[PDB]
Amino acid sequence: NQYYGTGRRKSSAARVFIKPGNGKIVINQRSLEQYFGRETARMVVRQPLELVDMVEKLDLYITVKGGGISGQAGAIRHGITRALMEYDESLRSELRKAGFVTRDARQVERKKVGLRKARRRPQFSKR
Amino acid sequence: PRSLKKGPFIDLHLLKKVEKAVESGDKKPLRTWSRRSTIFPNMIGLTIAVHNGRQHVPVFVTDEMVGHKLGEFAPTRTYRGHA
Amino acid sequence: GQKVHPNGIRLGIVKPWNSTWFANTKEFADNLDSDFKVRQYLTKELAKASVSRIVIERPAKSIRVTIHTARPGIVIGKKGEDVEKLRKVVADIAGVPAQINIAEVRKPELDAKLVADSITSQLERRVMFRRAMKRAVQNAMRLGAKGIKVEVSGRLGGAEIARTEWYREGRVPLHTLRADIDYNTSEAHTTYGVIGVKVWIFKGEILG
Amino acid sequence: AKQSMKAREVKRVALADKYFAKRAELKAIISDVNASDEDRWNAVLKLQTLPRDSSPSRQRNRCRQTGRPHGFLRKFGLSRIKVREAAMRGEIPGLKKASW
Amino acid sequence: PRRRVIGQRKILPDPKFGSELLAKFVNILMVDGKKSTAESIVYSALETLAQRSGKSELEAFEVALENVRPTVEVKSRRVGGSTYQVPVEVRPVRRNALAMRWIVEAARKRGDKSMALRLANELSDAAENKGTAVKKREDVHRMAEANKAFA
Amino acid sequence: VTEVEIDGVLHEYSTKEGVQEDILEILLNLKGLAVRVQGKDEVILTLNKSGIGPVTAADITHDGDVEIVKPQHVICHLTDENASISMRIKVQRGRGYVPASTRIHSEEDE
Amino acid sequence: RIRIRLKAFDHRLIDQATAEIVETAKRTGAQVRGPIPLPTRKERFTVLISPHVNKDARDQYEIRTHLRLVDIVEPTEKTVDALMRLDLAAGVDVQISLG
RNA sequence: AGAACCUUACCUGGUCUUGACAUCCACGGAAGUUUUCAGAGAUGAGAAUGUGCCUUCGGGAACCGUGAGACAGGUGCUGCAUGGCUGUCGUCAGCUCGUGUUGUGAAAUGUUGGGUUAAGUCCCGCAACGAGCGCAACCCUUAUCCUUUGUUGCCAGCGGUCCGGCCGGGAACUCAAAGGAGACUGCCAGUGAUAAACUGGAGGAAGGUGGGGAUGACGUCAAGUCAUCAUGCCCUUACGACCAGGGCUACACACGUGCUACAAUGGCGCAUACAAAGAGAAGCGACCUCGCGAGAGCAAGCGGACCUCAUAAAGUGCGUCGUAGUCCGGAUUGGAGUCUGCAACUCGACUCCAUGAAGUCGGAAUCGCUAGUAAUCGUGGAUCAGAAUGCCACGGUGAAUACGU
Repeated sequence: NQYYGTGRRKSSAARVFIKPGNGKIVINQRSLEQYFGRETARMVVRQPLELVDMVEKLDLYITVKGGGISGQAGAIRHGITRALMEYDESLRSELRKAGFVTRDARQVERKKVGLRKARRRPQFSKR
Repeated sequence: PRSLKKGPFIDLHLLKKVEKAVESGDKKPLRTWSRRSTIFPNMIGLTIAVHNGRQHVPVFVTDEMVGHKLGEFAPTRTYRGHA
Repeated sequence: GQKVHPNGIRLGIVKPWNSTWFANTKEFADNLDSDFKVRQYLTKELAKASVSRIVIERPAKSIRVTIHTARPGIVIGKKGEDVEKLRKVVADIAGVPAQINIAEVRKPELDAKLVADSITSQLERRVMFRRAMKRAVQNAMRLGAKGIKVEVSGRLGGAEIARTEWYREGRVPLHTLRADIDYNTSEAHTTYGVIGVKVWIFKGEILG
Repeated sequence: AKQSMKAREVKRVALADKYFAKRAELKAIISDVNASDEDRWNAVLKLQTLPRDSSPSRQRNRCRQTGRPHGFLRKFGLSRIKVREAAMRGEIPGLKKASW
Repeated sequence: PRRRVIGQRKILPDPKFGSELLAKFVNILMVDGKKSTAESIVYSALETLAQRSGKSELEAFEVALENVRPTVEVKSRRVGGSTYQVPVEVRPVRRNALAMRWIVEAARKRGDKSMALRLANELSDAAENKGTAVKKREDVHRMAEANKAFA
Repeated sequence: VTEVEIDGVLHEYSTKEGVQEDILEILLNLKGLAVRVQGKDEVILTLNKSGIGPVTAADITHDGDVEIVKPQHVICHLTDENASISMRIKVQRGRGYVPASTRIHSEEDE
Repeated sequence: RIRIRLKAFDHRLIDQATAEIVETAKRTGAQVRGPIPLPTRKERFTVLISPHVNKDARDQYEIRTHLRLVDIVEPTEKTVDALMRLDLAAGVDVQISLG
């Protein structure tokens, strides 16, 4: 019965499963409060649920790999959104409005020869 | 500095020369290029003209010079002053 | 040094490689060296024979050479006399069993390298460079090149001040990756100095 | 580079090839903590006696075509300049311009 | 820029109070992309401020901001030989930003020990209508007033 | 069988060291060959043999996907023990009858 | 089981090789594991392109070594031997390993 | 893309002169292998083994030896004799040609004009009509999906459990490649000259070139490079070759580019979480043992989605310090040592203990950056015995601002 959505953001890759239940979130066999020490991360993972009143209605099992914390959180959120879409298919519009269906395609820009970074040019001088 | 397990460094030829000198009991200066050679207890008393790149500069060895190397007492560069 | 090499930019798409083998980091450099040697030897030997492309391909501790030449008859000589001779020397150079194949180049006026070589030869034997260039261009056009460019540079007519001159005809798109641009180069070691000859020959675009 | 330099390099390589077994053994002896002091000393002296060009840390990697000491690459055995040329010509297998 | 105006990028509201302005402030405060620390500091400032003035955390902050927002700023046209500073009515989006920035600057300046504490103090000052940010605002206004002839 | 490649040969009307059948006889006995490939549509076999005695079709160093179904098809009769023969056959796949004259210019792959 | 490690620079060529190997396996034996693609090695190189000096002037090349892992679960009499005569296309280093 | 020796091209001495590197004959010796004393070493003198492929035997091809010359050699000069390669204006939208026409002609026209575009982009007009090189597209990469194939990668649901995907297994998901789909102002409305377009919105992972790279027109600067390479006067018992030591690391000073700081958005201590991308056989080197530590010893696994490098750090929590030249800062110097290496004096890196400069945000002025950018945090790679704060790559966190010309 369990529904599913893949999450991806920066170099993170979340695997969100939605099930009907009480609303307990497990991320890599750890609680939401344990895994994400950051409040912002927590908020981002809860955002979609908050938007469509199904926080108490459904449990979700997650496993996430790659990236840092914020990126991971984003990925998770994306996955959740996907799952929701799969599951209801009538909440899509709301999600779209929110801006959660959109895969955030922003990757880190590669370092470029000549430059110290993606865009930082070295210090110039006429003399 | 060199590892303690490896021991001190002295050029073989130099060492031989020193030994010869000791045997003789002579005090004529031994001209040498081995600046990298460490000074030894048996070398005390001997004059040993160490190369500085250009010329051999005489170094009368003393009790205080033992742990040091021969190149320490034969300065290569020759700076007097800018004015 | 503005321009990218036309062969080099297209190796993944429309142009293939010359040396075609796999090797681990251990044996790769050695292999490369061997290739360089054999190729050098071949160039030295088959100068009078019009040779365009040596393609080396080594599977299973055995070297397979493929010589693309306009006239096989002079490279082969008598049937399996010259080729055979070449083979053993190739093997020696490599240090493995050798196998020489000889591909016959249809239309040597459309092969760029060959054209370049011809031009160089002409220069060496004291012709008007310009007339040679014209001939090169014209001939290719006649043969059915979608376009051709040739360029010659330095000490032209033994002049003190060096310069470059070039003749284009038809279309020669270099920015277009899918264009089959046969590019190649040569050098005329004249009495006044070297004269470098470049030539681009556009066969046509590949669709895939 | 010069011919002379190349020749020297070759000589060095040859020496290395020759004296490897002995030199290595000597090194081992010197290292070996479970060994006599005198023996160790002898080994150290023995090493000195051997030619300098016998050391592998003496030989410089030069380009196999031009002998250029700088800008070298190990995989190809060629200096950057020559490597590039090879790449352009199609002579290095698999190598093409990379973008990402 | 010359060619094209662009739409301002999306900003998430802060997790504690659910405010855009607060988030913006936090961002402004932040240095070296250490957002979290900055946000913590902001929170601390708020809490202390709340304790001091009563009200809410957010409301108090808003009030403080209000006392440092500039109605009018100046810009340098310089059409003549010498430069003429001209007043201009500063827009809603910008004014809010400016006040925040000023506050941050004041905090940075201030001689108190912890950053958060300093920030709180600054906020308090703003609320009361004394301090550094307020002074700056006054100066800005004053300049505008002086150059009111130009319009 | 389509193309036969013998080493140390000039044309098909020559003769070779150590064999019975002449080279036209070898080409006829190779034209009678019966091969059964499975995966590819163009394969290259190899026949290498030295020593006194006949050269059967069972002496071809087969690959995995080619099956030579006549292990008593004779090709050569090697008489000198110092003689060798190393031919490389090419086996295409088609239908009908396509002869050497028409396949003299039809072949595109130079 | 026979593990087979195909390695090559050209990907198409490698693919072709793999298919051929599978074909070879499947007629003789039974239950060929399958052509599993491992990660590709993208060994990159930067070089200065000027003869003398211009450091920001650079070419960045790479060699994409592709890996194909083919496995054969049941080695029969007929199957394993079939590869001996069955050599693959040039520029494809194969590496069979039983057990 | 790495000067201890080497590199090395420079200096000082010690040496060689058909030569270190080749080809050629003549004729002495099979090559080579081992070892001895003097010498800084280069080199200059000794003792042991071998005679292989073939001879109407005037001898041969590999590899040393000697003399003659023909020649070798030159990182010697000219980049203002050159090729090749490179920078540069500038990834700027330009630069041309054929035929026609205009003008005595140099030339013009096309290529200007009305709009529009990132674009000589596109349309419309028009003595122009066409074409080429460039602005675009084709290529790589990144963002969504589908199919295929599932180990060394994965674990949704199943059983077992040493609660480790580890083992039965499963092929779902991630991921891995290979092949397809997808974005074209295609659809909607308005503005526009019945247009090219523009403005908005719908869908969509993505929207107007989606983000990034590669790609550099004709040409310019007698721009750079004869020291990569090649190439059209000079040296040839020396401007060539070998060697040991030194120098390229010098130090009143001036400039360039970086790193680390000046602190509390921090330092220190203890606990603890989340990456990517790479390299590896004269190589990467677990575990275990010893060492305060750099490391040492033993020694598996592994040419590697398997094993190793390899603990990511910033972060988070708890404690402490409380604005001091400090529990900030680490230069400098002394001692003692580890590793590499024939060899760390000149002149390596790293460690430990001590020492604890200047520096409290920097004058005139001056640089970078418009987004996953700057800022900040670590990680890897090349060269490489050893020797990066440089270079080239990788992810983490992650802003501000753009009114306008």
